[PDB]
Amino acid sequence: SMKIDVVTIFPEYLQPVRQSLPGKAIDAGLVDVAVHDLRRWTHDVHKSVDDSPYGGGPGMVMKPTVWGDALDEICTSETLLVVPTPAGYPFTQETAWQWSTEDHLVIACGRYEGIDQRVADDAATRMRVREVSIGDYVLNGGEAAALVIIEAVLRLVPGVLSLLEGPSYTRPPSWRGMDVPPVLLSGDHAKIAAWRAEQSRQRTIERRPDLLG
Amino acid sequence: SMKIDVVTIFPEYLQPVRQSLPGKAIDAGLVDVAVHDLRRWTHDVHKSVDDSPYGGGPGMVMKPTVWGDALDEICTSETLLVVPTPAGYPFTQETAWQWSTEDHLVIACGRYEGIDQRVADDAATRMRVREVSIGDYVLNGGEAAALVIIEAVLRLVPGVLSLLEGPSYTRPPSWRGMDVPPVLLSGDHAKIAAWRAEQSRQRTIERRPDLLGFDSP
Ligand code: NA
Ligand code: NA
Repeated sequence: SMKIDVVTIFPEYLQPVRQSLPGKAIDAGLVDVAVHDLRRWTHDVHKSVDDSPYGGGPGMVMKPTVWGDALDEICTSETLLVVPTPAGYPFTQETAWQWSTEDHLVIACGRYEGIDQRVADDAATRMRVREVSIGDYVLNGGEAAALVIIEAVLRLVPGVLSLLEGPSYTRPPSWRGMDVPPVLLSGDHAKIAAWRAEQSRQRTIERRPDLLG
Repeated sequence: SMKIDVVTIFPEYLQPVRQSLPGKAIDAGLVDVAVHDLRRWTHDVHKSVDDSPYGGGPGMVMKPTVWGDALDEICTSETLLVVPTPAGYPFTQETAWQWSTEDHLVIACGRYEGIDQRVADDAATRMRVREVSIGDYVLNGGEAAALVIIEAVLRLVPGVLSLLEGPSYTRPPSWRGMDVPPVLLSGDHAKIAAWRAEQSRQRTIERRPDLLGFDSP
């Protein structure tokens, strides 16, 4: 059983991933994904979630008082608090494997200017906190990153949801002047394995030379 | 303005594009985002988009005929065709800046084991084609990658408008016995700039030592 709680000011962003979960998995108690509007924990008639940064500069910083109350309600001692941010440790396939065996993920989606740092510092005194970046680019908010993390983690949970892969082919054998490589039709399975290893080597050199050293 | 066409067998997965800054860019007429069901280009009862691979292997490959016909209708010679795949070139901030100036992006999202290589190779005879990875992890399909690419690009388009950002703070100045760093309360612009620069470099070397030319953990 995995429980995922997402806290966002855009709860509608998450609805399609919730609906996509198979009934079988949910009915088997394998997974539960809940989405919470952060404004439920606001203090004021204006439902304020952010405020001007100390030390000045542009942008707004999300309020520690609101986030503090939300995580007090949603988190437990067992929780892994995930905070998507461009300033985070890299989220990789290794992370997704590690997190696929967690009982309770809480994903705190903020604006890219960020959540007051005391929220993560306070939470780390009573649970595990992971600030993570999904890649080498800035997003306006954590919601699109939350969708990537949920998908990367849940596809590794049974029943729920090195070199580059080389090119793939299916019927027909000739299409707009382009033939499927005839080795693939040869029935020499050792030779096909060697051909695919060479295609993966060439592709990795071209696209991701960092992966070879 | 900019046109974005997304082609998917799960058009419902793209609805989040109507939220947050992409939603605001759409409402303000700076971008038009159209989402198309690939199954619109099938001609059979079962509306089949996949078949077993040549050469063997697990799973299914998306058929070239259906993609060919979709991209013939949606794409022109001016189109940048974006194919999200874990086997792609890295998508980075520099890519987002470059694509922010494009008139027409088409995002072809494939699930299963991927799309026939001949779809990208054929499109590349007529238009610019970019196979891109948004990061070193595997997804079930290109739809979540498409939302990441759209968000990363649209926040840069004129009309909306290295090192890690260090920590940020707002009121109150003391919370649960935790104080905002005194320099940020001091009103000294040069000490604040100095402390923010140091915090950025210290976070970068802890979290992303690769950005400063050091070995990853
Ligand atoms: Na085509
Ligand atoms: Na094509």
